[PDB]
Amino acid sequence: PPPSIRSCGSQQYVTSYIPTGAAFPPSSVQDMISSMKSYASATDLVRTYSEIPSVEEALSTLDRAAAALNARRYRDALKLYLEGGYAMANVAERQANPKICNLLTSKGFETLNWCARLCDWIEGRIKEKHPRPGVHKVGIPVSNWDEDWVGPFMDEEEARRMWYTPVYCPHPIDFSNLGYRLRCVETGRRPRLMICITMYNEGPQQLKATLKKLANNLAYLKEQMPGDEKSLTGAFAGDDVWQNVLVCIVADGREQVHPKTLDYLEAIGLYDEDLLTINSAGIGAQCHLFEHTLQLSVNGKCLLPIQTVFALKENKASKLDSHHWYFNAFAEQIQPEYTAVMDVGTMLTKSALYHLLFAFERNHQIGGACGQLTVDNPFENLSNWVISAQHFEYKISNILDKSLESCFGFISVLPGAFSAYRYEAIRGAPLDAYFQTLNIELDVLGPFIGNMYLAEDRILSFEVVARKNCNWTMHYVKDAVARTDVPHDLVGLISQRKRWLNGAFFATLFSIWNWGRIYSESKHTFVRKMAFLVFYVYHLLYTAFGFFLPANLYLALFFIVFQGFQQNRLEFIDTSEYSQTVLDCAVYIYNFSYLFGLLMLIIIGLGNNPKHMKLTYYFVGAVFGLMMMLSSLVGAGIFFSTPATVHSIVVSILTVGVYFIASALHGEVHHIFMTFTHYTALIPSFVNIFTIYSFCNLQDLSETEKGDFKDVIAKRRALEELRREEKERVENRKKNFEAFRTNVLLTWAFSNLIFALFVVYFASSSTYMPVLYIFVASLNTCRLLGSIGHWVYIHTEGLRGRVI
Amino acid sequence: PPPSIRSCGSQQYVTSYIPTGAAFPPSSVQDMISSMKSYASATDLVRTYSEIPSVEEALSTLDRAAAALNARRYRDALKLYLEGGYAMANVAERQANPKICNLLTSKGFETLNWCARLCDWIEGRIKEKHPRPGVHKVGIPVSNWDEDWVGPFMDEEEARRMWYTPVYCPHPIDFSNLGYRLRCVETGRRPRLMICITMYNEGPQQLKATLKKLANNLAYLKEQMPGDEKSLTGAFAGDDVWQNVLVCIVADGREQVHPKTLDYLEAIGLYDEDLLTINSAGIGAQCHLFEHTLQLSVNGKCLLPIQTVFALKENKASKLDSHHWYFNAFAEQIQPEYTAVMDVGTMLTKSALYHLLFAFERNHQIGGACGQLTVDNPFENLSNWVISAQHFEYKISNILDKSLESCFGFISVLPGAFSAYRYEAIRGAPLDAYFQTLNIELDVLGPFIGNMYLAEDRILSFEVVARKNCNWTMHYVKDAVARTDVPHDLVGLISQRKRWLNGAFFATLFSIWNWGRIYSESKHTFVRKMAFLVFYVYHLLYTAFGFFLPANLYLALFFIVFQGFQQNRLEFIDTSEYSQTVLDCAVYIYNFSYLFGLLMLIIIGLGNNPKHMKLTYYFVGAVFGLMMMLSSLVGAGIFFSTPATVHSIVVSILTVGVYFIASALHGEVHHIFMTFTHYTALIPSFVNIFTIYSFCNLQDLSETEKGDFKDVIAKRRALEELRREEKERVENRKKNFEAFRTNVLLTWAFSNLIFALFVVYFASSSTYMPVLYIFVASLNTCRLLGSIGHWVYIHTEGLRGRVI
Ligand SMILES: O=c1ccn([C@@H]2O[C@H](COP(=O)(O)OP(=O)(O)O)[C@@H](O)[C@H]2O)c(=O)[nH]1
Ligand SMILES: O=c1ccn([C@@H]2O[C@H](COP(=O)(O)OP(=O)(O)O)[C@@H](O)[C@H]2O)c(=O)[nH]1
Ligand SMILES: [Mg+2]
Ligand SMILES: [Mg+2]
Repeated sequence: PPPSIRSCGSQQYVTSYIPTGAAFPPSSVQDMISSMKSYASATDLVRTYSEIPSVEEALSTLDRAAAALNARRYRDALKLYLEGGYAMANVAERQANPKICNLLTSKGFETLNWCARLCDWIEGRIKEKHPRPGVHKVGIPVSNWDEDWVGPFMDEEEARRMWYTPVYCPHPIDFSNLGYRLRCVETGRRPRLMICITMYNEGPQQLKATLKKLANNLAYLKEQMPGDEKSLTGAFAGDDVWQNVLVCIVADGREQVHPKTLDYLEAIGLYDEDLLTINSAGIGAQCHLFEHTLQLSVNGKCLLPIQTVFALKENKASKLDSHHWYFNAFAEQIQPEYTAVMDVGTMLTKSALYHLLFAFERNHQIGGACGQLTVDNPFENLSNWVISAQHFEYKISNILDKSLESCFGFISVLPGAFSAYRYEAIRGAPLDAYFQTLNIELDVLGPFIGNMYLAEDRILSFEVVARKNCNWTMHYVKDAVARTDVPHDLVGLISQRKRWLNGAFFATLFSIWNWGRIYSESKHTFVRKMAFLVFYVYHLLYTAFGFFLPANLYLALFFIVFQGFQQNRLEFIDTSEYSQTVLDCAVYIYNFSYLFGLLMLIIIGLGNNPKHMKLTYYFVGAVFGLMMMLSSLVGAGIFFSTPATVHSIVVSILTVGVYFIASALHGEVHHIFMTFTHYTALIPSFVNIFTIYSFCNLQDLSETEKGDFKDVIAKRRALEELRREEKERVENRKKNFEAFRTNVLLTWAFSNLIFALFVVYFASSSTYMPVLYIFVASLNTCRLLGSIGHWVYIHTEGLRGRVI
Repeated sequence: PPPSIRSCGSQQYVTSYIPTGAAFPPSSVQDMISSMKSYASATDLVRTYSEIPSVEEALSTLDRAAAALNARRYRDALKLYLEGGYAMANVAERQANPKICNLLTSKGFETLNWCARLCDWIEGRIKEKHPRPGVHKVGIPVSNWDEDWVGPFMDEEEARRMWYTPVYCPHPIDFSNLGYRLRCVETGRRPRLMICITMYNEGPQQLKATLKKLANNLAYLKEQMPGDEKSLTGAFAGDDVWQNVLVCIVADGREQVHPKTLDYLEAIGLYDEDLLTINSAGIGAQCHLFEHTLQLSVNGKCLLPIQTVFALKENKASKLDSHHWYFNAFAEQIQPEYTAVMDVGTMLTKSALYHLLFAFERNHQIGGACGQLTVDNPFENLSNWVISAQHFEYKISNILDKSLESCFGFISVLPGAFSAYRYEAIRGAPLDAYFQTLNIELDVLGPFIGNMYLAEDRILSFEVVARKNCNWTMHYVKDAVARTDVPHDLVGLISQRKRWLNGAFFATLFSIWNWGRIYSESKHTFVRKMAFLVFYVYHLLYTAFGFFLPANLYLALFFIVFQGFQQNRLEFIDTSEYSQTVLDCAVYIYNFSYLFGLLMLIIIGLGNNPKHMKLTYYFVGAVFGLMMMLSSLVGAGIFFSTPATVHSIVVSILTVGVYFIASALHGEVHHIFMTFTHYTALIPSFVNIFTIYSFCNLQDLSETEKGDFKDVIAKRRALEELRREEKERVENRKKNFEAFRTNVLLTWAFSNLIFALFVVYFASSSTYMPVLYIFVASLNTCRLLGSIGHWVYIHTEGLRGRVI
């Protein structure tokens, strides 16, 4: 018998006893149910409220329907889809905005048709695998259209209408199989060059500058006369070049996109929030792609139209995921000839694309090319030391390293922007190895492959060069200048260099380990293999020298400056005087200051993020810079005081003047003169701070419908077990990666410490400095020879290309 | 005019254009709607499927209803609640299990009554604030009941029925206002002692042992004869003590509770999953509380019944949150006289509760007491060095520190288990300051208060002692022995000591800073204030000495051992011989090994969690232990070789033999003899490893119903803005806490380094060692005097308490 539970929910507190022995007898619950009339009032109120539907309710029901369909429960999905479709169809009449009314009507009809198809599938009449709502792209007039704009010729359908479609494709390789198409393919156009602009959390100005620069490049390509020896022929000839270029702007996530960037994109007719909100309600799309042929006008001059596809991903991922989508989906569908990759904010000169295409067409053996990277407005605000140091570093790195590596046809491209490939060398295995992380969990790959983060460009380069049964070489184009924007403070530079150094070190180790594939698998000429062997020996020596850089810097400074002051080896001054306390005071001050600075740096770097420790980083950098400037002045005095000899002048030239000689040979000598002083004061800061922080922060890295009660309990237990197992797996992965990074850091730090201690204790300045001079002179001589060879090639092969 | 969109969802790919200029004309959409018949088939299939309801659907609808009600949308909540109630009422008939049928019927009726009340509230007839479903507790027969069990007397309602209720109370202070009651209050019983057992991720064995020990304590309290001078009187007298004790088992979260623990709890009639799943569907409770009077039988002996309340929190929180719930809700409702707190696994002896209650009743000035903490089975498995070291540490800490601090009536209770208070001293301000973190966000409090993590017990102790207009002192009971289980490896010890050291250091700083409140605000006797001033001076000296412990240890070892070997100061051997290379080799080996070990330790501690670095920690600990054992042997030889004098023997006694003297005075001398050797080998490990890791890881720490389209857009924009602001706030908080911890670590490390360097360079062994000996002898003499005073008090106040 049921107890007196008539008022158990209404009253604030009720205590009841429920006997579970033999259940409640029938004919008693019915009387209690029929004896209550307030339920009728509640039902009447609910029905009256539920007569009128709403947009928000319909969208929520469609979202729940998509969630149910993703869980492979089809009856609930069908019911929710029917409810949402009927709700939207009823609501569409009430709306006063014509655009909203039309979009709601179309969405309701589409949802109802999908419901009918799903019902047919459930009944068994239609046999398919993993049914999804049919793909449907909607074209709408652009809100803002410039009446006064002059272009070559634009069909009204292409000129005034922007197209939108949501894509659910989980693996981008299936983009063309699921039935998705692009406007270029439908219209019959077959673009031959594709440019990708990865964007994440950026202001409108950078995107505007990038688009203007691309339009200028297209105009320059159009302007060139035909029939010249240096003019390109074919698709990129003239008066139709804009039809052979497609620009893909891939964003990283709706959550992190700057709102002003979205406003600017909507201004140029490449984004609309109402269409995205309505048309993507039930699909549960992974990405949303808008398509347009944007027409940009700057000041009183009208630019050429640019065919643009803006792909906005729903959830945030890495840049490698953006390249995954771009390459696989768009490249496999369009099947272009070339493929250029650049970041947002990279401003190109008028001739970058022309030079890239000219090299690709003339050589026919180049599988990839990279342009020169420069700092925007270096001379302006020259009082900033960080900007000038970065400018000097970029110029020297480009000239020496790029020339030397491009002589042998193998380039380890610097991170960031403006690298072009041809979609024949990279289509197969190189791209499969490029996207290895995105397809295989880091548990299977291991710690070494996982820690190769943000170094995927070097992996792609090495895969292209060492591809089996093919001989593809890389090239460096000096005239394809791309200007970027660099951080103006030490903290951003520290973070950027952390990323760069992690990637560079582990990619270099991978290349050194796998260099044998060039001889074992690739098909090159014998001379190419011998040249690659020579470059391999040079690369081993260079990496080994770079690993021991802090110890060598400390030893050089200590010996020269301070054991010249203490032991009377400075030539311009005599220290045979003095009380023997000042000399030891200087040596001890140097040692203690260096040790304390290194300890503070390592503690801070391993400890916390370098944004709230700005003052300490600035203080350590200033101390090291003053020390380096004093050492430079002392060394200059020592060198000038000596009457000099053949050995002295040869070593001085091959050590210091190689930079000036190469810069003068290439014509970029004024930048070196302006920025050498600024770069000199940051060498210890660069080496110590960046390497220590990079090593310390290495850890940073990425179906029952109804059921009964027993089914519910089993489902909940299974869910809890799966959640706990996943948590344990993630913990184990983090533990392994942290252990690997700690082992690497300990090895590096203790190797450097032991080397420095042994050289200090068991070696003199007379028996160590000549070895360092020989090593540095040899490396710089090799780099200078490489630069001269590249210059000779680039200025001669045009004249001597007739014979061979 | 609408385009040909008849087949847009069914077909795989359809491209359509939607003109937004002037909307679609009427009389055309109606024809298309009425021209489609597949929608009728889909509707028929959906209706046929939806005729039959299910348990899972009803539970999901009720959960969604609770979610809607929490968002203050009442129409949707009413509609979902009605649907769920009707679904459950329809389903309840189909079930075959009588318990499930009865529970479903009761839940359906309760939900329908709540729907009626909510409808009345919406219509305006009933005026309330924040309506919620009415509180309803359900009593069910226990699944397993022991027929053969003999007890004092048990009403069948109390003996066979277990009660359950879900609580939604967001702020536990409102527990009694919302209408919740406990079975003890309803039955008329008024328990005078409450015991809290906090549990999180523990095996059944620990809980079983704790419950058995509590039952043994109750039996011992019952057994004592009346009329004796030492026997308690009143509630705890005899034959009814079990009615005056309530045990609250507070779990930390359903997700992290060990499944075997839940099985054991269900075995003893304190948990049931079906009742929890059904009765908590729509409430959205914060916690679930089960109530029973459990009857435990071990072997052939039957234990006394224990009144138990098991409170299981839905989501995981800190132990401070469990104490928040326990203290506020249960203590404020029941209003007990005492309040004991212990962890799970703490096994009490037969006389712990008797001694605690005896002290509380006899003294009448004690506001809090703590029992002795011991290691379970210390002699067993004596080959383990960590267990013996922990046993020695516990014994020495208890004796010396607890006796000295309890002489002055102010105890800084060690973390973990078995502390009792009286619910008159702590009811007001002390508990408000105890729960300060749980009520105020860490942004307002600042970094210093936030970093005082896991130190709340010391805060409560100091608040009790320094409470305004009151004179409450603390006490240490030696005979209330509680045995715990200690980690058997170095990694668990490292983590445990990290928590303990963070809490202890910041609580000590807080107490030192706020010590003035005792004189400014409290109301003590003049003699008490003078004694507190003396203890304050001693505490300052002890903390200052403890801050510089690594440097002093290094200096002592270096000077004595190695500058005895190098400079011929070992008395049992002569080093005037030797080549002058072995001596410097020994000194350099010591310095380099110590520096490398410290560098490795700090890098590992700041770097990664100490579970995958087990081998390196073990290696460093072994090296330090061998060094300490060698130093101990050398020091023993040096001391024995000297013929000795008054100063030597006095310093030796007051430095080393204080431990043995105090242990022999208190009778616990054999433990010291057994474990002194094991503890000696871990002193450098303790100091260096635990302090470094603790400092390094200091960072670780804790409404529109319908709307239109514009409303939806505004709502989504507001949600995105709020999410981004919250993310920024969390980032700023993390940055501030990390900066504070890094500053503290840098200050500590560099202070120790500079002190050691200056003492090494500018001081000799003759001018430094006597100062260290004086300091250590003074501290140990003060501790010995405190221990002797406590022993005299505990053995005399019984005899001399008649006069005063
Ligand atoms: O998680 C991210 C971070 C950045 N980027 C984009 O990838 C490029 C490189 O990012 P970043 O500016 O950080 O490069 P860096 O300046 O550090 O060399 C830029 O276009 C970013 O917008 C991205 O797609 N995902
Ligand atoms: O997040 C937590 C961790 C622990 N505990 C409980 O609080 C007590 C102290 O935990 P622990 O065993 O970690 O203490 P320790 O052994 O570290 O001193 C034990 O009863 C735990 O079950 C808790 O309530 N919440
Ligand atoms: Mg950039
Ligand atoms: Mg414990």
